This record gives sequence, C-alpha cells and structure tokens, in this order.
Amino acid sequence: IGVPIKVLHEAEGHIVTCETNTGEVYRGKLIEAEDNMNCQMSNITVTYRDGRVAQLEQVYIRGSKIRFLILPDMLKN
Amino acid sequence: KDKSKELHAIKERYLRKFVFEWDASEDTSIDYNPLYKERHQVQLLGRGFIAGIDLKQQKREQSRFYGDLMEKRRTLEEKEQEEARLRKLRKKEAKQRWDDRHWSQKK
Amino acid sequence: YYRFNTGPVGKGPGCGFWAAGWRVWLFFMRGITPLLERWLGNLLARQFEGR
Amino acid sequence: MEQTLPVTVYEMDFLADLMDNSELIRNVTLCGHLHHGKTCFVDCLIEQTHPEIRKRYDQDLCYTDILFTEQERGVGIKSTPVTVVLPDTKGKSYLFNIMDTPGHVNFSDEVTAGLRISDGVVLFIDAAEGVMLNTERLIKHAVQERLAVTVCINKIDRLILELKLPPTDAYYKLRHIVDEVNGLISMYSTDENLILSPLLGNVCFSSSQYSICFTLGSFAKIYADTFGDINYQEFAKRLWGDIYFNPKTRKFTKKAPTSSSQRSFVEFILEPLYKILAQVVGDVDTSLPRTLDELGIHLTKEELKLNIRPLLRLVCKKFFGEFTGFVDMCVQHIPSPKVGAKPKIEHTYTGGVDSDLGEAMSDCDPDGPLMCHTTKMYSTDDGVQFHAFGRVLSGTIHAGQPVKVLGENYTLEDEEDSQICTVGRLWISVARYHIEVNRVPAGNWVLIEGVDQPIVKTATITEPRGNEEAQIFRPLKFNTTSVIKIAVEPVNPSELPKMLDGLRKVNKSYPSLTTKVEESGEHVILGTGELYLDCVMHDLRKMYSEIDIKVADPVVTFCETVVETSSLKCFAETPNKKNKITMIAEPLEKGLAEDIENEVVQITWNRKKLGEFFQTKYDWDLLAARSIWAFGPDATGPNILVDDTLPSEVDKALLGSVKDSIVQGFQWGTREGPLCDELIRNVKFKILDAVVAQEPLHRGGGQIIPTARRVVYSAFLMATPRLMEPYYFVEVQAPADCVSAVYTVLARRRGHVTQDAPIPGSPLYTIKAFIPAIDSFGFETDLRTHTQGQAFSLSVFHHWQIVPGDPLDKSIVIRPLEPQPAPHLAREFMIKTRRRKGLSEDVSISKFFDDP
Amino acid sequence: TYQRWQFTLPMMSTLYRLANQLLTDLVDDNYFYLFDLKAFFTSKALNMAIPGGPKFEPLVRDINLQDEDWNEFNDINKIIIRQPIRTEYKIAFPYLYNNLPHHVHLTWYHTPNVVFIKTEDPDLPAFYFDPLINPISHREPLPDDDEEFELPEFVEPFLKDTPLYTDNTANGIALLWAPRPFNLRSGRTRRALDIPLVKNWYREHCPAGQPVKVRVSYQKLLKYYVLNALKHRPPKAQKKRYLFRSFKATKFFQSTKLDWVEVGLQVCRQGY
Ligand SMILES: O=P(O)(O)O[C@H]1[C@@H](OP(=O)(O)O)[C@@H](OP(=O)(O)O)[C@@H](OP(=O)(O)O)[C@@H](OP(=O)(O)O)[C@H]1OP(=O)(O)O
Ligand SMILES: Nc1nc2c(ncn2[C@@H]2O[C@H](COP(=O)(O)OP(=O)(O)OP(=O)(O)O)[C@@H](O)[C@H]2O)c(=O)[nH]1
Ligand SMILES: [Mg+2]
Repeated sequence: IGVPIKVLHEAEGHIVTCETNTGEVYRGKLIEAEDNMNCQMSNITVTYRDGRVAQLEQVYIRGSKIRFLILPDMLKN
Repeated sequence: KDKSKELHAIKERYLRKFVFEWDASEDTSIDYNPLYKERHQVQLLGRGFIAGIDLKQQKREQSRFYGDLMEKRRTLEEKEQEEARLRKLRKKEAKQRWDDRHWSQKK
Repeated sequence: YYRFNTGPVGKGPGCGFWAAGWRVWLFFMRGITPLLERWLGNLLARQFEGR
Repeated sequence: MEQTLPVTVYEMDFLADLMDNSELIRNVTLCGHLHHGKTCFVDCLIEQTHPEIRKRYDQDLCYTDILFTEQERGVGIKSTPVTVVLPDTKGKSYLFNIMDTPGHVNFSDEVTAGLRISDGVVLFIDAAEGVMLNTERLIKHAVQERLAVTVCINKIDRLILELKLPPTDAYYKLRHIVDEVNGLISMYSTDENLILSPLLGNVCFSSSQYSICFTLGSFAKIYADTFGDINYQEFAKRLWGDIYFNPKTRKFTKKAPTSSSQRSFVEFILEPLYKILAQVVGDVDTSLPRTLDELGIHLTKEELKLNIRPLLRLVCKKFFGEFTGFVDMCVQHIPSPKVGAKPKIEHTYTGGVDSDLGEAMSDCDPDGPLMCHTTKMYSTDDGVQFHAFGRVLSGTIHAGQPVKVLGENYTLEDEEDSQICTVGRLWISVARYHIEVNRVPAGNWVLIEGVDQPIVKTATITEPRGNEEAQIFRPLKFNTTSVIKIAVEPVNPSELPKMLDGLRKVNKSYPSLTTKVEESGEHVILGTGELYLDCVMHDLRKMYSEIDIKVADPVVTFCETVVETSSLKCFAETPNKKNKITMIAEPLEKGLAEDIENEVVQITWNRKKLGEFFQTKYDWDLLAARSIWAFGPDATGPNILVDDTLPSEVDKALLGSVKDSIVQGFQWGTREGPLCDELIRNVKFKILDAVVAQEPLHRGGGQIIPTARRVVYSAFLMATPRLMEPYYFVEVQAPADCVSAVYTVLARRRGHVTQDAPIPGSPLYTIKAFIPAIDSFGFETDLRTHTQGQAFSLSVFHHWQIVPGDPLDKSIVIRPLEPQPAPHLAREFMIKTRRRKGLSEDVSISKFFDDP
Repeated sequence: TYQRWQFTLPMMSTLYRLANQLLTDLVDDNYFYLFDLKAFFTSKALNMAIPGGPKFEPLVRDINLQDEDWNEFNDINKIIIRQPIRTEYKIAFPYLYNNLPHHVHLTWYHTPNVVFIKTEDPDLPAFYFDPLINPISHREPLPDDDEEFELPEFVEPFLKDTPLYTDNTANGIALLWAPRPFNLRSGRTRRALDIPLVKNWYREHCPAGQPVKVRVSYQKLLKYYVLNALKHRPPKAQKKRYLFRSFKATKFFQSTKLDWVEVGLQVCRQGY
C-alpha cells in the first residue's frame, strides 16, 4: 500500500477539492476514500469547464477518472 | 468471662540474672475473639503445603474438604487416573519404607 | 525442631540443621573481629597505650 | 505555547489541528471493576504514543494513579484524563480524550463525574473473574446516563497461564462473559439496539500486561498481511460464534464437520495464541527461535536473554503491534460527538433541548456561544490553587477572555449564584504533563485556571453580556449515597483556620464529599466508606492543611419514619393566632419510595400522568392522586404531601395562595426531622384541614413556615416513630473452602448471607450478603485477617431498614461504654446522636404541640 | 571466579522440585496482609502489637489516655460502641483511626487472587480442565453458509504444525509462579552466610496448636528482623582495599591448598 494513499485516507472527514479527467472541479467533504482512489463526498460545490457552479448533496467518483486532489494543509506536518 | 474481658478492653482503651528463655509473659496473640484465636489456616486448594512440616502429616490433618470436592466433581476417568497415580505413590512409599526399615522388623 | 519432629519422627537428638546458628555466630564474629584485633595490637606492641 | 513536552510519535501541532475538527474527537471513559487492567492499558497506550516513556520490566508503570497515596496503596483513587492521537487499523488518526476512572466501589463519584462529560464507555472485564459488583453497577449507570457502551475483556492470559484451560473451554468462558453482559444491558435498558457481540465489533480481547489487544477485524488483518488475498472484514464476520471451518472446501458452515472440529474462533484466534504463549514460557531455549522465525518475529540476542515475563511481553508486543482494535471499537461504536451532542443536551441541560440554546448547543459548532461545563477540580501539587476540568459544548475558550461562572444554585430568576471571572491559562491535560494552549473549541476537554473561586463541585461557564437566557447543567446524580460520618477537630485550637481551608479544599477535590458544621460546633464529614474516608483524612492532614487533626470514631447517619397512622390528627396555629393547619401522617406503600427516588415518577409531570400512575400502580383513588403537593426534602424525596382538604371546607384559591409556604415548611420539616434532626423517609403527610387567613401580610412568610414545620413534627411524633439504619450490600470473592469462615464472620456482625455461588470457569466462590452499615466498620479487615487474606470483600449502600428497637422508649437504661443488645439499639442510637447533634436530652411527643 | 550463572528450564524445574520441602508453595502476598515489614513499621511507630507480631519500646513517649481531660470532642456519652476497635483496624487504616499518625506507612491493598491450578499428575496434558474448576453451564448474527467466501489455498492457522503442548510446558508454567530464585533463569552468586533458609519460615504465621515457647520464639525472631530492616542504612563509599591481597603482596606469606580439617587443627594449635 502506497504512502500517498495513507495520506489520502488521513483526509477522510476533511474538506477536499477534486479535479476529474474532464476538468470538472468538485469541492466538499471527503466521506470515504478507497485504495484505488474511489472517492465518496458530500455537500459539494462543482465548477464546470465553462466556469458555472452547481451544488450537490452526495457524489462518488471513480479513482481512475480523477486527475488530482487538493487536501488540507492540516495534514502536511 | 469473654464479655467481661471485652468490656474491660473497651474501658481500658477509653478511660544481672542471665535468662536464656523468653518469659511466657512476653507472649502476644492471647486474644479474646474466636475469629483471632482460631484463624482458619490456609488450604492451598489441597495441593500446596507448608514448608518443613511432614507431607503425610499435612495430608492427614488437612480438612479433607478438597478431597470431598474432588471425589464429588471428578469424572469416572479422572477418578481412575487419580487412583492409579495414588497407587503409584503408595507403591513408592512402601518401597521406601521397606528399604529404610528399622532393624527390629527386618530379617 | 518443631517442623522437623512432626509426623512419624518423635522427640529426639537426630535433627542436624546447623546453617542457622552457623550464620548467627559468623555474623557475630564479623563485628567482633576488629575489636579483638585492636586489643591484641595494643597489647603485643613495642610500647603500650592505655587511658 | 512552545512549552517543553516529551518526545512523541504524533505532534502537538497535528493534535491542535485535529482539535478543531469535531468529527475526529472521541470522548471515552475507561471504567470497570477494581484491578481489572484499566490503568495498565492506558499506560501501554501512552507507551505506544510516547516511545520514550516505558514501563519497567518487573514493575508496572501506570502513568495514571499519580498520587503518592495511589502509588503506596496500589489502588487508583482519582480519575485521570489523557488526550492522545491514536491511529486506526486503516491508518487514519483520531483524537481520543480518555478518562481513566478508579475501579474501587467507594470512588464511584469519580466515575460519575467522568461519565457526565464522556460520550462513550469502555467497560473492562477481567477474563478470569468475569462480571462483578462494580461491573454490574457501572453498566446500570452508563445505560441510565444514556452513553454508548463497548466492552474489552482483559487479562485473557490468565486463562492460559493460571487456569491453563483448553482452547474450547476458554472460548466458552469468554462467550459466557459476553452473555452475562448482554443480559445485564437488556435488564437495565428497554431498548434492544445495544447488543454486544464481537462479530459486531462491540467486544475486544486484550491482555494489558503482555501488550496484546485485538478484535476479530484486527486478527483477520494480521492474516491478510501474512497472506495478501483475504478480505479481513469478511474473515472477521465469519470467525466467531459456532462457525466451523471446512478445510477441504475452504468454507465455513453453521454445522460441525467430523463432530470434533473446533469453532473457527478456536481454530484461528485462540489456538495460535495458546501456542505462542506456551512456546515462549515452556520451550524458550529449545524451539522458541524456530517458532519466532515462523511468525517472522526476529529478536536480538540481548532481548532473548530476558526472563520469561519480560520476554513474553516483548514477543507479544512485536507480534501484535499497536492497539488498533480498541481504536476501531471506539471509532465505530461511539458518537462523533457531533452526533452524540443532542442526547447529552437532552439529558443534562436543565433548559431542555427544545430551548434555543438547546439547539445552539446540539449543533456543537466552535463559532457560537460559550457553554463550558466543569465537573472536576484538580489541585496543583502545592495544593494552593485548583484548576477546573470540564468539556466545551459550544463556542471557544480563549486564554485571558473574561467569563461568567454559574454555580449549582443559580436560576434564571435567582441571579446571585453567578460571578464574573477571568481565565488565565488553558491546558490539554495529558496524565503526567499538561500542554498549554491559547484556545479550545467546542467538543473538547480543558483545564481552566482562574475560575475556581466561585464554584465548589460543578459549574457552568458562559460569556458575559450574552446568553441572558442561560441555565445551569444538572448537578451530578451519584450512583450511591454518602452515609459514613466522622467528626474532625484540630489538635491545637490556634490553628483552626488552617483546618477550615483544608476542609474547603477537600470538599472541592472529592466530588461526593459533604462537609458541614453541626449545632454543637462539630465539623462533620460524610463519606461512602472507610478507605474513602482514610484517603480524605490523609489528603486533609498532609496535602492541603499541614496541621495535626483529631478524628472521632466513625458513625452512620440514621433516618426517621413511622409504622402506623397518627393516633390523633394534629394541628397548630400561627403566632398571629390565625392560619391554622391540621395534618395526619401514615406510612407509604412498599416500593413507592423506590419509585420516587428512582424517578419512576416526577412532580414535573402533568397532573394527568401523575394521577394516572398513582391510580393504576399503587391502588389510589384519583381524587387523592390529583391532590399531591410535594415529594419530601427535594423534588424527589421518599415522603409525600397530599392535601385531603375537600373543596367544601377550604376555599381552594385561598389554600393555593399559601400552597408555596406550606410546601416550604413541609420540605424543611422532612429535611430536618424531630427525632434526631435527620431525614424523614417513607411517610405520607396528609393535610386534613387548612384555615387560611384573609390578608397576605397576615399569612405567608414568617407565619406559616414555622407552623407548618411544627405541625409536621407533631403528626410524625404522634404516629409511632422508628429509626431506619443504612444497610450495606457485601460481595465476597473467596476460595471454595473459606465460605464457612465468611458465614461465621458475617454472623458475628448481624449479617445475613443472601446467596453463595461458584464462579463458572474459576475455582472461586462469590458470597453475597447484607450487613448493617454501623457494624460494617472493620468487617473487611476482620474477614481478610481471619481467612489469611484469601477472602476479599467490597461493600456498598443498598437500602434503609428499621432498627430493631423502639427509639422513643424512656424505660430503657443505657450504659456509656457497653455494646447494647438489639431490643434497644433504637433508643441508644437516638439518644447518642441527639447528644452529638447537641440537642436536648430527650424528645417528647408533646414538645412541638401548641397545647403544652 | 564463580560469579554469575544461567541455567536451563528443565534444570530449574528439577531444582525446584528437590527444594520443595523448604518452600511454602505460596503464589501471592495476600497471605501477608497486615503481616509484612510495612505493617510492622506502622505498628512500631504507633507502639501497638499485632497479635502474632513483635513488640517494641514506644518510639515516642506514649500519650497516656488517662491524661486528656474529657473535652467535648472525646466525651464518652456520645460514642456508640458496636465492636471494639482492634489494633488491626488502626494498622489497616492509619489515618482514619489514629490521632497524630507520625512515621506511619501505608500498606499495599488487595492484589487479585492468583488462581493457579497446581498439576498433581504429570501424565495429564498441560492444558486440562481440572476438577477444581467449577463447570461452565453451557447455554449471533452469523453469515449464511451459501455465501461465496473462500479462503486461498495457502491459508491455514498460524502454527498448525507446532504441537499445542510439549513435555516441559507445565513445568515452565509452574516456574512462572515459583518463589525467588526459582522464578529466574540467570543471575549472580551469593554467600552461604547471605542465604537464609528459614527466614520465610518465621516470616509466616505460626502453625496452629503450638507451645508458648515456640510462639514467643516466632515473635522475637520477627522483632529482630523488623529492627534490622528498619535500622538499615546504605553502605559507604570505600576504596576497595583487600587485606589478604596485601598479605600476599607481602613476603611473609605464601599460598597452598590444604584439607579444611588440617587447616582447622592448624588454627586451633596456633590460637592455643
Ligand atoms: O533446648 P530446649 O529448647 O530447652 O529443649 C529442651 C532440650 O534441650 P536441653 O537439653 O538443652 O535442655 C532438648 O533440646 P536439645 O537439647 O535437643 O536442643 C529437647 O528437645 P528434643 O526433645 O526435641 O530433642 C526438649 O525440647 P522439646 O521439649 O521442645 O522437644 C527440651 O525442652 P523442655 O525443656 O521443654 O523439655
Ligand atoms: N495477569 C495479568 N495481570 C494484569 C494484566 N494487566 C494488569 N494486571 C495486573 O492487575 C493489577 C491491577 O493493576 P491496574 O490495572 O494498573 O489497576 P487498575 O486497572 O487501574 O484498577 P484500579 O487500581 O482500581 O484503578 C496490577 O497489579 C497488574 O499487575 C494482565 O493483562 N494480565
Ligand atoms: Mg486505575
């Protein structure tokens, strides 16, 4: 199991930002992060490629189709 | 007498020559409470023994309660095994006696 | 004695268990030694010191 | 901050960062029976998180039980809070506020104080003894306090090294313990949603001495690490509980193959543990190296030269690692406490959840009003200044920020038990070292300096200039009653002020201590038991006040009651010669006092439900059932006040005008009592008539209250009065042999053996009995010395019983220094306690009448 | 030099068995409740005698209870008497029953009972449900067997091959509770003088039904044991000078190996 993966699991319960392979940007609370980077989140703000925003209660994104995640700086220490 | 001595204890609490033998007046443990006179010496599950004292004497003078408990609780096979072990111990005891017999009971 | 003479063994002189008294007297000697050494040293000297 | 702290696995900065996120905070209380492993478990967690602090090889480091008395006696005396950051089996770190509580039954006040501010309970059960007195009492207390509960079965190595039981019978013992716990929980709780079973994760298996702790999940995780293809979650779901393994099919079944296969638990968890322990202990020099090589455990030659016990601890530590099963338990089955906030406010806060502040607190957000609640007071080693330990339910405490402190007697109308103070410094208390911080957000535990002055036992800290509709959290409700009583005086009367300061400090330190001054100028201390009072006296004489103090002989506090209805209906009139009261007294029905005390009925209820209960359960007429006025000295007291006044004789409006005054008089009379000035228990006072004057300045105030008390006293005295003795419930854990000796010792002290049974799976017996509290003095030492230390006993207050004699008998003659026979114990106890209190020599049934 | 040793567990078990007769087979200190050096220290400091314990001179000048002048506090018309407060109670709780407890020692409270089942019959398996153990009166969201959960081929219990118990398992378990030094497996070497054999004999209670002279012998032995323990002070920092090494370094002495009886006769003659 990879070092970055452990740090991801550490961010469960924190507010995180996720960009997909298609560049949609999802910000909200990370509920569950799986080993393969599958991500369950809640109370999301999504910012599309055109710039528009929306609001979602519950989402789940496949690990493969994630480009990256931004985690709190609370973890860095 | 015991009640009088008890009340006496309450009242008294509140209101050159070479001697090679300690005097009997120095004795402590001369109590009036039965709980402290007879103090229910320990029975270590019928398998622990006081140091020095003869093992056979200890077994003979023990309360026998644990022997009764063992005979009550033991299974039939457990009783058979224990009886065989006691038979082995008795054979060893008899052989030891026969070896270390006094000359008045030998040939 | 009162642990030795229990059971088949009765009162008698057959109990030899001497480590206890042996230790007692060796420990007494430990402390007596310097006193007697000093006394004999003061005695068998070229001179004598009293007072 | 920047203070000096010991080297640690985690970092204080990360701890503070976690403190802000309330979803990763777990408030847990470690409770259980005496000597069941709580302190050593906490020690081992501290060692895990602090690689420098280490437990001595042959001596056990505690890191709790810090006090000198604790270290000398070996028994924990005070609860200790520890805040740590523990990893999860998944690898995710959480913040754990663990309050380790004492196990002794006398010090249950510490446990209740910890419960008030905890959100979950971890119950430690010894694997050999099983369920015992304090375990039962603590299960009851936790379920009644509305806390989630989980269980850790400790000392499982006794089954292997002391009883050397077979794996299957050890499994049976553990299963029986689980069944006992579930039975008790069901008995004390109506809801069945709280079922304890290792399959669910509510039970863990630990051996704190040898550093072992695991759940089914963790021991499946070890298998997964060794072989990578298993889902340890499913493996854990299948391990326990009559699930036999078929190795030919590699599948588990509810049906036993071969009629000799062991359950999967025995096959996979228990048996290898047996093998590890046996190989380390018996074959350390022959095949131990091979077995450790098989396990993958490699230990250095310096290490493998250790004696058997250190070697066992080291090997088991290396094999198992961290205590991740405990963390899994707590994380899964204890609220967030964002989730657990609402029940806490529902149960504790006096203003109710429905209140606006109730909602503001049940939200539990750092950016809101300040509503700290302080339950403990910890004294600095010098013993001069105290620090308030409590939890923050809303807002954020800032160092230096002025606050408003409300004591237990504060009400939104009586705004005089409040006071503005200023908080100096804040600490995050690890057991033997305090982290100083600048602020503390809601949902955490904190030590506050500078707010000790205006509080005694419990307090609520809010903010000034706001929360004008602020009310105090309910004062702690204690698991028992402090009954034992002693008197204290200084040796040199010139040093009385020092003793007074010491008395105040001990009152603050011990939550359930009650210190008071009688009428004869005697200073009296109330405590639960002899060890409790011994510790109190030690602290008073050594820590707080440095003087020499004389202590009177122990004695208990009695109560007063009646056994039959008053011979005549009594009455009295005000000094004004108006406002005439007329009462009668009778005994209550069996169990009604228990209902009122245990809150099965509340006066706050609507009269509809109140009369419903009174009519349906205790066979009362609804007319009387809707005529209740008061419930004894407190809102929940064992004496009732009904007003039989028919509407035709007294204007009900006029009677209601002086209702409050008559209630005050009744409560004062019940609180004091005429026989010896002690509580009145189990009496029904019925107002048969009440002629009420017309004008408010002719009634009320200093007219009715004295008359009301005098009428209550006269009616009680007319009814045949009796004294009631406190009774202790004793549980002795003795060998199979000493039961007769226990019988004898108990019989010597008016005891009565209720039961005597064997402990399944152990060679010992439990003897449950009843003893009189006043005879209980020295009973435990009598037992231990008479039996040569093989029998041990713990006693606790159970119920009040009538003393055999008749108190108000002047025929009897008492000698000053003789143990009296039973038939006049009542008279002796009444007269001597009257002398102690400093009242007159004897009380006559006409003393408080208006006729004589 | 014969300074340190390290034995093996079978050796240690056999030595324990041979020494059995000198050892009391006690697995706890619950026996010594109010009968250990700390309780004796408290009783001495308070000038009281445990029934079976020693009896010293008052450490302080005893307060004569015929001296205090009947204050309001110690009035005897207020005291309810049920059981005479024995000396044992005051040693047990020195701060609740004594006025002026000075130089008093707190005593270790209870310790959990060590429920150890001594193995009488060697032939039995190490792990065996002994009759002494009270029987367990026998009497769960398990998954369904139809589920597809299958263990891999490699998987089997951690130590299947290793036997549960071996020939020397019960012996090791017993050694775990054997008294010192029989619980060790290594250490240093002491002096025959420094090893007392009956100290644990007279530290125990006197056997029941014994004569007064032996009872007083027990009491006085305990008295002197307590006195030594209390008066002990740590040794002082010497410089390690050796008398016989100095003699050997001198020229008037020489070494030889002789029979002890020969040396004894030699010393007798020289002393004469
Ligand atoms: O030395 P004591 O304790 O006084 O014992 C003396 C006697 O000793 P003496 O010959 O020095 O008077 C014997 O003891 P030993 O001589 O063997 O030391 C004898 O002991 P045994 O009968 O065991 O050989 C017996 O002691 P006891 O009666 O305790 O057995 C007796 O004591 P009495 O003076 O009471 O007769
Ligand atoms: N056999 C065995 N003994 C243990 C184990 N854990 C603790 N003990 C012993 O149990 C005794 C109780 O000590 P603690 O656990 O520290 O005391 P506690 O749990 O805090 O209980 P209190 O004293 O009431 O606070 C200690 O003397 C330990 O030696 C264990 O895992 N196995
Ligand atoms: Mg503890």
